Amino acid sequence: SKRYFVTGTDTEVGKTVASCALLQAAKAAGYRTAGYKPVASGSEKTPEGLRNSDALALQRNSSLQLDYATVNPYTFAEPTSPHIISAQEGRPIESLVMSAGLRALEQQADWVLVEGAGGWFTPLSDTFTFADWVTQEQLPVILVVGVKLGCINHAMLTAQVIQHAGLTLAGWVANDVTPPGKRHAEYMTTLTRMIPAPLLGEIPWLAENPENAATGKYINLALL
Amino acid sequence: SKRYFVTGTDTEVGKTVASCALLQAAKAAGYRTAGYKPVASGSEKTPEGLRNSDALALQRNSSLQLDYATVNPYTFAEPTSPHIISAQEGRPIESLVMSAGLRALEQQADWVLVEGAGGWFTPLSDTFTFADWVTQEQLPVILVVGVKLGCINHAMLTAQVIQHAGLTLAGWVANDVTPPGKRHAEYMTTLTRMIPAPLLGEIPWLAENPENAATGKYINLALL
Ligand SMILES: Nc1ncnc2c1ncn2[C@@H]1O[C@H](COP(=O)(O)OP(=O)(O)OP(=O)(O)O)[C@@H](O)[C@H]1O
Ligand SMILES: Nc1ncnc2c1ncn2[C@@H]1O[C@H](COP(=O)(O)OP(=O)(O)OP(=O)(O)O)[C@@H](O)[C@H]1O
Ligand SMILES: C[C@H](N)[C@@H](N)CCCCCC(=O)O
Ligand SMILES: C[C@H](N)[C@@H](N)CCCCCC(=O)O
Ligand SMILES: [Mg+2]
Ligand SMILES: [Mg+2]
Repeated sequence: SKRYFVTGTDTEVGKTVASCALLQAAKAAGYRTAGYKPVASGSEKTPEGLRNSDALALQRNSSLQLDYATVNPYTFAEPTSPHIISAQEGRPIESLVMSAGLRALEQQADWVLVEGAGGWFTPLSDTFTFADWVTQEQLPVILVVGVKLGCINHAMLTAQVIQHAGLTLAGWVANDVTPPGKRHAEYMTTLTRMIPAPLLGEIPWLAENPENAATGKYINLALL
Repeated sequence: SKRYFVTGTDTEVGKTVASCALLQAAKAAGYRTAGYKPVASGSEKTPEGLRNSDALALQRNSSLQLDYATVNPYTFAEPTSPHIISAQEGRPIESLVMSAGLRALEQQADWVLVEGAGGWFTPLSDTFTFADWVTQEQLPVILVVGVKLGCINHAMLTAQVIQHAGLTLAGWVANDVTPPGKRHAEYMTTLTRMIPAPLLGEIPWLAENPENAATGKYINLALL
């Protein structure tokens, strides 16, 4: 079944918004979809335990009705690097558990999207990063680029490292994190030339609740 | 004579503030110093033409009295990627001119610091990036890390790419861009373990005019 890992040029660049757009587009194409956020930090308390907003957005945007834990096995309240809070709370993040969770979603979905945490190299322990897991799984990677000053360097750095790891950069998504700026078009042309992967689509600047905006239309799944 | 290229995990992470600290420390050590900002964007008009604040900070912090043009040959008013504004204004950025400017400073200084623009991969033309020039010059690189969420990934990405290019990562500087946060110490430990270069020093959060604060004391030049 189809599976993709979604990373970003940094934390807060739009991985979640783009992932929802990707999920909506797959559903529109006829796929039985599932979003997976194996490791999450920055979560709120609820009667059922801790709940992460990214995990909730991916869960809502999946065509299948999924249990929270199936979408997000590891939930930490504090919004910091996974490895720091995991060590402080004494709750190890295990590659095997993250991989088991992906297989579990594949029991019912034929199109799975995996959102990472932060950027490419976000640590999970003192000796293991998210990149290590993505490489282990041999997941094709989709790069979400928040269009802003500094994004060219970050996109280039991330694309080079992904390719070096022997992984496939399946595509990139341009996300308009802010209203139209002076050099928007020039940045889009530069990004298009430099990222060795197809531009899947561009998500407009959607001020109000973009996680729940109908954004699937901005993604051309046939380029993936 | 000694020469170092200063890059950062992104634009606006403190390359200029750290460069001033580095320059002050070298001067304290007895060196005849010179800061060099070959390419600059985001500049103000003056009676003498355009003037960039980074270039002005490096000029002020050099032990030698340097002419503005010697410090910054290429000055663009608009604060965007060098390649975009250079093309729009029809003023090509030439590797040869940038290299000639470095040699010119070396006529009088025995310790030269070169501040890049933006991050590692900032484009200078449609086919040439700053990284290309740094590689051509075989300059040892100092990585400035603005201590904040997302910096681990960026530091790791930049360090890997620099090493891959066959260049020497001479050291890194931790810059406190914001007041003390919850996981400061844990981030410093993670950064120290992961960056394959000596931590040269840490610049405290200095709210008021940090470019002109006495920061040389935070750098241990003997580790460089
Ligand atoms: N296209 C957009 N238009 C308007 N706002 C956006 C857009 N994309 C993202 N945002 C907003 O910017 C913020 C960051 O986006 P998002 O949560 O998707 O990023 P992220 O990369 O998933 O971050 P994290 O590393 O926490 O997983 C959010 O508040 C989001 O609502
Ligand atoms: N240690 C610090 N304490 C307080 N403020 C700081 C500190 N370092 C940097 N700043 C502020 O943060 C901003 C960015 O820093 P700086 O100009 O040194 O970054 P930069 O990486 O040189 O950016 P550019 O890519 O434009 O060259 C500036 O307004 C600066 O005054
Ligand atoms: C305006 C800004 N401070 C410039 N001096 C450097 C910006 C370069 C950004 C390049 C990129 O998008 O990676
Ligand atoms: C709190 C934040 N939104 C997290 N979900 C992801 C942050 C990871 C940052 C890791 C790093 O410093 O590179
Ligand atoms: Mg997210
Ligand atoms: Mg600067």
